[PDB]
Formats: sequence, structure tokens, C-alpha cells
Amino acid sequence: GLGDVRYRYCLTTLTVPQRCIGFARRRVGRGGRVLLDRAHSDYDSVFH
Amino acid sequence: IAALVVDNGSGMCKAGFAGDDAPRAVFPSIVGRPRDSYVGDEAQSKRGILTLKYPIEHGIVTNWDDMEKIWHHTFYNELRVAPEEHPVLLTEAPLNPKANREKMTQIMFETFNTPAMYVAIQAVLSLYASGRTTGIVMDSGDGVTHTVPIYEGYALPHAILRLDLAGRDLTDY
Amino acid sequence: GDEVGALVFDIGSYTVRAGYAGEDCPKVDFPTAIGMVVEGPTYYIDTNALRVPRENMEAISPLKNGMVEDWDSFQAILDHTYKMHVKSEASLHPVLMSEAPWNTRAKREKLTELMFEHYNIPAFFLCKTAVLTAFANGRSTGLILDSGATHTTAIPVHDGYVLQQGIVKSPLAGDFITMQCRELFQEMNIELVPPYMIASKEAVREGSPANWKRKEKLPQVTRSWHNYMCNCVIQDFQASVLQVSDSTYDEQVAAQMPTVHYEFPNGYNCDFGAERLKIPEGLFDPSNVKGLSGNTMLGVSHVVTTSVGMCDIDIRPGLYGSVIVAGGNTLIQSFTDRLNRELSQKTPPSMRLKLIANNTTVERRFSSWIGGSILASLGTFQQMWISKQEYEEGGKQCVERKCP
Amino acid sequence: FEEWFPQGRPPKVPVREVCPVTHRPALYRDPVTDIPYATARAFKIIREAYKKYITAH
Amino acid sequence: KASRLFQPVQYGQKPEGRTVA
Amino acid sequence: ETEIIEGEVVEIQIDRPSKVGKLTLKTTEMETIYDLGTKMIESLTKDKVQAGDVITIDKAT
Amino acid sequence: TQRIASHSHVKGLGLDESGLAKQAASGLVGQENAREACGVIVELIKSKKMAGRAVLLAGPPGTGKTALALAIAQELGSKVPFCPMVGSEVYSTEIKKTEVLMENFRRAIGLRIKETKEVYEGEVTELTPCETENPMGGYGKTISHVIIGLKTAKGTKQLKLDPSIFESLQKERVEAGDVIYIEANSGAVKRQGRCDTYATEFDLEAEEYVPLPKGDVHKKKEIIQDVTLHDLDVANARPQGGQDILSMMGQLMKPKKTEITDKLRGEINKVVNKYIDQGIAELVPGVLFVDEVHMLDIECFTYLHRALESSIAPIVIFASNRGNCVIRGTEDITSPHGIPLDLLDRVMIIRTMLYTPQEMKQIIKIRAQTEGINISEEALNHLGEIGTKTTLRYSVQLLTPANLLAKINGKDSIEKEHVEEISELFYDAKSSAKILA
Amino acid sequence: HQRIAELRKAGLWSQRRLPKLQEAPRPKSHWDYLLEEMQWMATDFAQERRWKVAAAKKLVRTVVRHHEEKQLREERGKKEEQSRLRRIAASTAR
Amino acid sequence: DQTEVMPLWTPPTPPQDDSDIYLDSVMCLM
Amino acid sequence: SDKKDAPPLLPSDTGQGYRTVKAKLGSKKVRPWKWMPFTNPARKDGAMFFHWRRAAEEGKDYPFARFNKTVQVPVYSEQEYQLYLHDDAWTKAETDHLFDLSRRFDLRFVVIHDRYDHQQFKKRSVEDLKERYYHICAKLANVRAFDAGHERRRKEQLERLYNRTPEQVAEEEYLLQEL
Ligand SMILES: Nc1ncnc2c1ncn2[C@@H]1O[C@H](COP(=O)(O)OP(=O)(O)OP(=O)(O)O)[C@@H](O)[C@H]1O
Ligand SMILES: Nc1ncnc2c1ncn2[C@@H]1O[C@H](COP(=O)(O)OP(=O)(O)OP(O)(O)=S)[C@@H](O)[C@H]1O
Repeated sequence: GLGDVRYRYCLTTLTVPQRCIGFARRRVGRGGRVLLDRAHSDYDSVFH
Repeated sequence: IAALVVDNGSGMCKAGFAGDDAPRAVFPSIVGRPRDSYVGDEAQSKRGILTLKYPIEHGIVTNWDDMEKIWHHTFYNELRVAPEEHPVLLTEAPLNPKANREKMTQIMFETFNTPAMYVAIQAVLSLYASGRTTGIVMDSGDGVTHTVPIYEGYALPHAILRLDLAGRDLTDY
Repeated sequence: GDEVGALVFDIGSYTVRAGYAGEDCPKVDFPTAIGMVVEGPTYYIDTNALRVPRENMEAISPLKNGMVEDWDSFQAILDHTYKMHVKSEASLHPVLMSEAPWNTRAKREKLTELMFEHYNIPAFFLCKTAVLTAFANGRSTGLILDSGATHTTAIPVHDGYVLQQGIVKSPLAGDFITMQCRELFQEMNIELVPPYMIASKEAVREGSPANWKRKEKLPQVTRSWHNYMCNCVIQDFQASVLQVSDSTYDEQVAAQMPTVHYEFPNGYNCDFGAERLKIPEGLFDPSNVKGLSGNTMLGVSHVVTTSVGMCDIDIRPGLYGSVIVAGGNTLIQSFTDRLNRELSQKTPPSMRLKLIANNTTVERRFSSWIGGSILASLGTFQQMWISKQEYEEGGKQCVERKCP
Repeated sequence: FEEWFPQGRPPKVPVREVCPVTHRPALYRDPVTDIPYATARAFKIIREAYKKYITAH
Repeated sequence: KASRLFQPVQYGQKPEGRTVA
Repeated sequence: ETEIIEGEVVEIQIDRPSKVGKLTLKTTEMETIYDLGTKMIESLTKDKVQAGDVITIDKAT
Repeated sequence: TQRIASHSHVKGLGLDESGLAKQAASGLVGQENAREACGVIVELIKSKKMAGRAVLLAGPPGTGKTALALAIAQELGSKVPFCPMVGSEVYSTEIKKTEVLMENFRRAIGLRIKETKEVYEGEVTELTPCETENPMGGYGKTISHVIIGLKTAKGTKQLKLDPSIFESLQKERVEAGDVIYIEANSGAVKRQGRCDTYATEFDLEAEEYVPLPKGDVHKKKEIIQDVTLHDLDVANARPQGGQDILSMMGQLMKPKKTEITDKLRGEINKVVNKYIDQGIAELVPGVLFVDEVHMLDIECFTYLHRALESSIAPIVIFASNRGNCVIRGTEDITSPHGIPLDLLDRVMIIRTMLYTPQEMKQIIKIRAQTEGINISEEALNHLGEIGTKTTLRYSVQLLTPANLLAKINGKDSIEKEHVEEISELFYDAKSSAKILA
Repeated sequence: HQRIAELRKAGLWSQRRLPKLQEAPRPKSHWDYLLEEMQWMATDFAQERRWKVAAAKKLVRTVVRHHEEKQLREERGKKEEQSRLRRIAASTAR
Repeated sequence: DQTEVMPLWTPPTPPQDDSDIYLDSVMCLM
Repeated sequence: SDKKDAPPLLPSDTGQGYRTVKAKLGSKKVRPWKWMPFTNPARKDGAMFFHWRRAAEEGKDYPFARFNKTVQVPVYSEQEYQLYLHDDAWTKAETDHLFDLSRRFDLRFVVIHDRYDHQQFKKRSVEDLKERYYHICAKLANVRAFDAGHERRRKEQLERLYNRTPEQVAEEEYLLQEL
């Protein structure tokens, strides 16, 4: 691909809601709270 | 256990438990400084020795000590509940400045030691009571009237309009 | 923790956006216009005091294309903002005001003078509306197409600084479309009943002249005030009816596509077919229009090409990777895709060209204010504000030493 | 029908109890003063505190 | 109750059996 | 690894209601009260566990 | 970590893709003709086509017969049943020799049973009956479905079951918050316990709180288990019977080995054939290794005649070092390998040869490497000469005592003096027999 | 061939490469950092708006669900009471 | 695999010492 | 920013129901936050502003001061220009203006040239300013003890390639790949 260096979404699995959420990347918003972003990937259905 | 739903009107304070159909405690949001300090239920009776202040003008909190006393009365007298053991849901007028919401959070957590808190817009809660996904809310409250458009439960702040007449000035007229 | 008690004011050509830093959206949005009455500016401010008909009250605009036209009326606009909408005395809150890049430097100086001397705010800063619009999208390398009622402009920004000489100005803006629909009204004879008199709705079927009555209590209104209100009516018409063709306007396609329905305040209603597609083509090609069709008129794609070309290739590739469209006129239905194809033809697709997605009314109008909110709460930015004790000499020397 | 389908009665996830002394997850509950605790030091501290409380009251 | 005896600890302070009077 | 509970039993109280009861266990340094399910109640009544005897309870089993 | 047995260096037959044995490869040196024959036999076994074929490995002791058999086992892998057996094993006090032989025959026939279980797993969020005014007339309270909400870590699914599942729902103590398994096919609810979320540290009951099922509600996929035909024979011969009088009485009596009838084995054959026809089972026939086959008696060989002619038999490898020996069970009948001539008639004989000194040296070096022993070339030559004098096993066995002596001496290598000293401490059969005479 | 010559003459000064790349370095500074803090905060703003719109949608739709389920529960209760009285009448008549 | 800590996107960290770097504004160097 | 996807996922404690965490919250209390005045050490003028902090960190320091780094600028007033920082085409006024402006815009050459005053001084291109800055830095280095022309060739090569009329773009790019 074009090799953009910032849009490093990746497959991730949470622990409490233990499931593969798909492409998600971690970020720190205001107040020091770690947030997971997400993509509505066309693979969304495959994660059943 | 239960969540405390304290609605801070502009002259009328409503309180109760989450899940109850009606606000059990309703008392006017009066606070009086003698000529101790007393809130509406007793303040309205103590006028002769008392001078009456309102902490909410037009839905926006005027000064924070009087509102502190209003909340103290609400909890400890009207509800008898311990603020440290219940989550608290506070409602504030639309277009409340950021500083006012922050001070509300500060007062709750610091002075009243609440475990969990939430501040929600009054108009969106009225829409929830109506039960409609999208709507326009005309809330002629106790001291100010607000026309709030809501799409998918999201209040559109740009379109909210304030007109500075409501029940109180209407009573004056 | 990066926030301070900052207020972001974004006064464009149509509405003034006032809100606190960190806020997702501007707190208030009320129009630039303001009322007048005989004695100074005996007054009427927002959409609530600017609309009730009154005995010979006249409406004016202290702004023009973003440059301040009357500083006393501007001061009173700000005074009412602080008094009611933000309802906080201004003596404590840092403020940053957005000015159009082509606004004069002397006007920036006079704005700082007014702000600090009269309102006695404790801090200040300036950053251009295009700079703030590119600020909202998080992009250093961006090209902005701002188009309000009174002016349409294209401005590139790199490293967060405007290419000050790379400014393109085009009156082909919301007022251009409004005049076009005005002449449409005249040619097919819409009688523009103002909503403020109507008191009955004896509506009629398509095309028929609706019946209605005017409220007896109405007093006389100056022509300027009636002009403003009917201009707002035709602005609503702009928003509702206008649509833009994907490709170059064609008569047979414009007739083929289904017509649309608009109803006027008095009950008069009409259906529009090819005219609504034709009108924005006037913006995209001034030649077909009446009068305002000289070769001097520059369309949107030509504007973007001119703005891109005037800057060298050390940043032009950056402009390629992001085209940002803001302002009112970009909300005409299917305007953004038409602009995208237009640039894809005008600008050689040989290298990497992308748009930047932004659609809703909040995102286009207030992207100028959203960037200001982003700056005001920025941690590093807190050092940049012009302090009052600094202002004592800064309002003259450092209002430029500091705010490029 | 009710005998065969009592249904309802939500499970009501318990409270993750904590030890007042060490603020550790609780794994014991003092039969006198059902305050939870996690360590023996916490137990003796809790019992001393109860003694002082009953002396005060 | 736990808080009838003892006393809440400020976040970041190590838990020690501070006891109300 | 076994992870057992040992203590002197101080009390086993009325289970009459599905039966529910409390068990108070005591070391020289601690005592705790346990809420007994049906299986544990049956085991305790089958062994005739009585106040003032030292038991060991295997948590896994 | 792992313990070094006498055959721990034998990893395969050491054949190239053409079927030819390398001089030394995969732990075997020399004996190329025998290794090539063993490769042919490995291909025969892998063909899974021929039943009851026998090969006899015949040669002097120490010529790699068991090494070759275990190399065959390694070549076939762990999936093919390899049943090793000594001829002395047939003399049981409990069962006859024929029964022991037949049981060992059934241990070399493997079976891969592939059963796909479909289960709906989760924590019961809701048990709600779906009421209807459905019946064929009737003023009663009717339900046409039972709604079960099953919650796993992945998600929640609402299952709608036959109303008849209400009986097992309370026969099992199934409530909301209980962990349950609903056989997709059987439709039988099964309360594993309660969810461990509803489990305080102050609760003493155990074996009641099970963790929330991981993954999807709908999954148990395929369970694959490998058994031998003897396992089925044994299981179906005496039922477990732990439920009633069988339980106490049978357990109380000693469980002797019984002489399973041909009727049971025929029934097991029929059942396995039906399992294979349904695709639930795969047959992997293996190889039976009878070492010291000369220890079998005439009755055992006569039975082997019939056992080797059945279509269900495995491949049998016989090892025998006997020169011309009286057959056990006969007084004066000598046949070549202690095996009757009529059993040798239905056997294919792979002959192993004595190793030359160089092959012995290679084997000794391989064994030293296997045992983690560093040996100098002089020590290796001297040990090869010792093996030429005495025997390969004797020289192979001096390696670890000599390595221990070197370690005691501060060395990490075996030198000539250490092997000489170990040779003086320990005697071989020849020298001991000279001393005895 | 013709392409080869056309590219050769053009490639002298006009094709096939941007001639060399400048190698001057640049120390990091305050404005670049402020622009990066910008980029991060704008990402935060957009993502927070997205979370708030989605959360308002989910919450208002769960409240609408609460109201609909409540109304259906009252209707079902009335119907069930009617059917229960009918079944009591049936049991007595039977 | 990606065998990383799916690193953070924090606010720009404060510098202990200079690290002279800047992207190519053209985003096209090759 | 995004590409029109699912909303962000945020940290939360009161997942479940504040019946789980009732104990973990009741046993602790908050560190008292205050609205406190501060002055950033990065500010040349000691102005003061407010912001929220913990009342135990009050007035400590501003962590963003470490982002206040600046790049150096040469110095010359009366004789260093003639002796070391010699010039024969640029006046002291033009050099000083360009240097002050470069500090303004932190040696970001493109916008530096964009501002470069075209009516107080004669016109010139970006690379002229870049190379002159290199020259001044070299001279400072000597007293205190890659090629601009190819960059102009760059600008012209890109201008020719892109200004290429669309049909010729297509044809040449075909010719580009064929051989
Ligand atoms: N749906 C619509 N589509 C397009 N234009 C609209 C729409 N609704 C209103 N407008 C007109 O578009 C303009 C709205 O943008 P506005 O003038 O507020 O921009 P601004 O952010 O102040 O920028 P500028 O500096 O270009 O004026 C006004 O002319 C408004 O009348
Ligand atoms: N060709 C060979 N290559 C490598 N090691 C071998 C070879 N032949 C035998 N060995 C090993 O040398 C030792 C002697 O061989 P064995 O297989 O034990 O003798 P054997 O011939 O199998 O015994 P019998 O008499 O046939 S039952 C064992 O450790 C074997 O693993």
C-alpha cells in the first residue's frame, strides 16, 4: 500500500469483553484516558 | 442502593431515586441568610428572621455556596441518603459554561464524596421521558425557557435558543 | 491537563461563533447582522431580538467579508455575547479571535486595541480563519476553500502558517447564489411574503397563488430590515432547493432528473427542475449567468488551481494530498463531489491527490471555530497568548511580533 | 406454570469486597463486625478498632 | 460497616488503618 | 498444590429454609464466617461437624 | 533430561528416496540389505492393504534385529500402532497363550474415531416461555417455545427450544446465571454450575462455580481419539458397571483377564466396519513385533498359523537368533530358528549379518554421540578392537562407565587408559566363561 | 526505438529522475511540537465527537426500547389478566 | 507475528535532547 | 482522524453496575483538585493563567516548558558583518530582516520566503534565502571555530512535468514505461 506511517490500526482482543474487535489502535485523549479507536473493516463479518 | 436523581430547577428542586416514577422530594430552591442557613422547606417558613436568596437564575447556577447548601439539604434532609453510597445524576441547563459543569463535578466529588456522578442536559432527559429518538424540546422551566433540537439524542448546541421569560417573570406580569 | 479558561470567537461573514476552549462545538451561533434604532446603536442583537418586527428599525452588518466595518457595533455584539450567551464577565477569560487572512494588519491592530483597552480581557491571540479550518482537521499540509455569504476564497496552509500572498478571492459565494435565486424569483414571479406578517394558511395546490392575511398590529419596518429577513428566507431556499450536477450542466439531463418541491411562507408552493442544477453551475462557470458572467469571474476549480499554482512545488505536493472545503457554499447538495471531479480534471491527476472528508453543518461552518478550540486548549500554545502586562507594548509591537 | 417457570430474578453480580486496612481484595469476613479483610494483621487491627468503637459507644 | 470504623484513604496514599474516633 | 482451609469451627447455625447456613472458622490469629451452599451443608451435616473441632476443607473438592 | 535406552539412537531406516540404504543414516550403520527389506516392509504397512503378513528377522545376536524393528516403528510414526512383545509374554496365569496372542494381535490394529459434537454453551441470561393461543382448542396456558439466552465471552444468543426442554430445565437446577450445555442434537440441558462472576470469596461450596464459557455459544467441534481393537474388545467384554450390584460385587472381586470369545471380536469387527462406512472412524492397521519368538511353544506357532491367515490381522515381525533349536513344547523336534517349518513357510526371512570392525566402530561412535560422550580416536580404535575380541554390546556398554571414570579423573573425554581400566574392572561372557572353566 | 530516442533526449534534463536529493538536516523545535500536539488534539476532538454521537444514539434508542417494552408489558399484562379470568371461568364451568 | 506492544499515540513527548528530524512536506521523496 | 467507522472505545469503571465496585470506591477518596494560577517558565514575560490541578502540585512547574526549545540565530551589529559576515549584494538591513523573519518562522524556508518582504527589498526565490543562510552559518562557524542549483533544476523539472498538457502526459507516460 501507500505505507502511511500513522494509521497503524491492528487486530486486537479485549479481556473483559473478550472478543476480536478488529482493527483498533490505542490513543491518549484529554485527561490521560487510553482510548481504542476502530475501523469498520470489510472483514467485520469474518470475526464471528 | 440506588442512584440519586437530583434535578436542579431554577426555583424548584426535584430529587428522588433512579427507577421511581415520580420525584419523591420536591422543595423550592430557596436559601436564606438570617438577618445558620435554611433552605426552602424551612426557609419559606422562616422569612421573618430570614432573607431569601436563589442560587439558580435562569437555570445557570448563580453562586456555589448557596447551591452547595441546596444539595446538602436535598441529600441529608429530603432524601436522608448518604451521598457516599449512591451515584448522583445532576441536571443542568443547556448552554451551561464549562466552568460551571467542572465546578459541579468538583463540589459533588469533593464535598459530598459521591462514588459516581453524571451531569445530563435537562432537555435530553425530557426527551427520554417523552420517548422519541429525535425531537425539538420546548422547556419553559422555572426561570428560563429553552428550545432544544435533539437528533438521535444528541442536542444540537448551535440551534438552542434561550428566551429570558418563564414562570417567574410571568407571575410578576 | 492542557486547558485554560479560553473563549474562541470566530466571526465570519454570516454568523458569530462563541464558545469555550475544549468544546466540541461552538456554544452559540447567531447572525452577524444587528439591529439599530435612533439615539447611538440603540439595539437588538441575536436571532430573537433581530426578527420581531418593529417601528422603523434598521438592520446593518458591522462586518464585511470578515473585515470589521463598525467597531462600536462589533463591540456591542461582543458585549451581548459576553453578557448573555457566555454570561461571564470578560475580565478573566483568555480569548483568541479569528480573522480572515486578507483582513488588514491595521485592522488587526485596531481590533487588539479595542479588545484590550475596553474589554480588559487578561490575554489574547489571533489566528486566521483558514488556519483554524485546517487546524480542525489536524493537517499541517492543507488547502482550504472558504465560501460564506459575502465571499468565496481559497487559501493554502503549510507548517500551520498561511502562504500570505497565496490568497484567491472570488465573490462567487453564497450571495452570488442568493442573487441568482433572487432573479429566478423575479423572472417566474415569486412574491416573497415575509413570514413575520402571515397569520393564516389558506394553502393552495401546486402553482396556485396562495391566500393569506397580514397581521393588523404590524408597524412599519425600514427597508433594510425587511431586506435582511427576506434574504434569510432565500438563504433557507438556497439550503433546501439548490443542487449541483456531478458533471458539466446539461439541459436534457437536468430536465430528466425528478423535480423537487419547495413551499413558501404564505402557502405558495412551486416545483423546480433544471433551474436548481443550472444555478450552481453559475458558480462553477460564471459565463452562463446574467451580468455576473464576465471572464473576470473565477469559478471554484479555477480558484483552487490558481491557489495551488501560485505556490512552488516544495509544498504543492502537500496541497495535493489534502483538499479541504469549508464554509456555507460547500453545503450546496453534491457540491463537494462536483468540486472533486472538477479538480481531478483541472489539476493533473498524475500525482497523489486526495480530498479530506467533512460534511455536516457543524463541521463546515464551525471548522473555523473548532480549530480555535483545538488551539486554545493546546498545552504548548498556552505560552503564546498576548498578556495584558505584555499587551501594554504588545498591542502595538507584539500583536505582530507574536501572531503571524 | 409459575412452579415450572419461576424465571426472572436477575443474578445480581456480587460486590468485589475490599479489606479496609490493606485495601486488598477481601478473602475473609470477621464474624463479629462482618467487615471483610485479607490478612491477619488486618484482622487484629479490625478487632482493636471494634473494641475502641464499642468503648466509645 | 467498613467505613463506620476506619477512614477512607486518599488515592495514592498507601492503605494504613486510619481509624475514626 | 492443594489450597486447603483449616480452622476450629466456632458455629454452624440454623439451615432451615435450598438450605443456607453460616460456618465460623477460627485460627489463633483469624476467624472468618463462610456462607454454605447445599453441597457443603450436606457434607458438614454428614460428618456431624460440631462446634469446637479442627477441620480442613479442600477448596477444589 | 531424557533417559538413553539401548535403542535411543535408532531414528529410522536410513533409506534414500529410491529405497536404498545409506552406509550410515538415521542412527543405523551397515546391514544395508536388511534395511532395504525393512523399507519394503514399511511400504507394505503404509499400504494398509495386506493382512497377516509375517517377516522373520533372523541372525546372530547383536545384529540389529530389534534395532531394525524399532527403526520400522520410527518410520511408521506414532500414528501406526506398534505393539512390542516378547515370546515369554504368552505364559499368563490368567488366560491361555492363544488369548494372549490374539489380544496382542488386536493391539496392533488401530482405530481413529472422529466424532463431531455440536453444543450450545453459555450462561443462562433468561428462561422465558413463549405463550400462545395456539392449541387445537383449549382454555389453558400454552407455550410453543422456551427462550434460553446463552451468554459466552464472545457474545449472547437467544435460543428457541422445543417446549419439552422445560422438563430438563428444572430437572437440572437451571436458573439464570447458571452455566449450561444444550446438546444441539440430543437437546438435553446440562447445568455445569454457576457462573464464577456470581462467586464471592466468602462462599464455601465448590465444584459449583465454573468460568464463563469462552468463544461462541455454538461450538464443540470434533473430538478425535485413537484406540486399538483390543481396547474395544476389553471395554465391551466386561462393562464398567459402576452403577449397581455390578459395581460393588465386581470391583470387590479381582478383575481377572478373560478369554474373549470370537463372537465378541466379530461383533467388534462389524461395529468398526459400520463406523468406517459412516466416516466416523479410520482404520490404521499396525505391526506386531514378537521378539524372542523362539520362546513361543508349538501350540503358539500352531495358533499363529490361523491368526496370520485372517483378513483382520496386522503385520507381524518375528525376531530369532536361534541356530537349530528344539521347538518349545516338543521334546526332540529341531527346526531352524526354533520355529516350525510350517510357520517359516508363511514368513519372509530378512537375514542380519555380523558387523565388520569398521561398522562396529561407527556404531560405537553413534552410541557415544547418543550418550553425550566425547571419545578420542585412539580410545575409539581400542574399543573397536575390544568389540572385535568380545562383542559389540560389551564394547558399547563400556562407554558410560569409562566416561564416569574420566569425569572422576577430571577429564571430559574417554582416553585409552580409562577404557583399559574399565575393561579390567568388568568382564565379558568369554572371559568369564574361561574363568569358570 | 523512437521512444528510446525521445526519452534519451528528454532524459538529459527533463525525465526519469528528480536530480539528487538535498541532505541538509534540521533540529526539532517548539512550533513543530505544537503542531504535533495539535494533530493529536484534533484527533481527540473528532474521535470524542464520534463517541458522543454514537453514545447518544445508543442511549436514546435504549430509552425508546425501554418505553416500547414497557408499553408492550402493560398490554400483555392486561391481556393476561383477561385470559386468566377467562381460564378461571372455564375451570369453574368445567 | 507485528510482534509489538501496539504502541501508544500519546501527546508529543517532552525532549530530553534534540533529535533533528522533519518529514518531507511533499511526502514524495524517493 | 477517521474514515467513518465505529465510535471510539473509552475507559470505564462502572461497567457492570456500581454494585461490583461499590467497595473499591467507598474505601478511597479523591485528591482535592483546585483551579490554580501558574506561570510557564517558557514564557519570556511572567504572565499567569489558570488551570485545573491537584492542589498538591500547585505552582510546581509547567511540563510543556521542555517543548520551548529554539534554534540559534547569528549576531552582528557594527563590525562583525564587515569583517567576518561579509556581503556584497545584501545590505545589513536585508540580512537582519531575513534573520529575524527566519526566527519568526523557525527556519521553515518556504513560508519564510512567502513572508520575505517584496516591497522593502528586491525579489528573490526561496533557494537564494536558503543558500544565503547556509553561507552565514558557515561564516559564523569559521569565526567561532546539498546543491541549490540542482534544487532550482528540481523546481523546473517538476514544473515542466506537471504543466505538461494532459494528452502529452498520457503519451509520454506510456513512452515512459514501454522501454
Ligand atoms: N444548506 C446550505 N448550503 C449552502 N449554503 C448555505 C446553507 N444554509 C445556509 N447557507 C449559507 O451559507 C453561508 C454559511 O456560511 P458562513 O457565511 O457562516 O461562513 P463562515 O464560516 O462565516 O465563513 P466566511 O469567512 O466564508 O464567511 C451563509 O451564506 C448561509 O446563508
Ligand atoms: N546396524 C546397526 N546400526 C546401529 N546400531 C545398531 C545396529 N545393529 C545393532 N545396533 C545397536 O547395537 C546394540 C545391539 O543390537 P541389538 O538390536 O540390541 O541386538 P539384537 O540383534 O536386536 O538382539 P536379538 O538377539 O536380535 S533379540 C543395540 O543397542 C542396537 O541398537
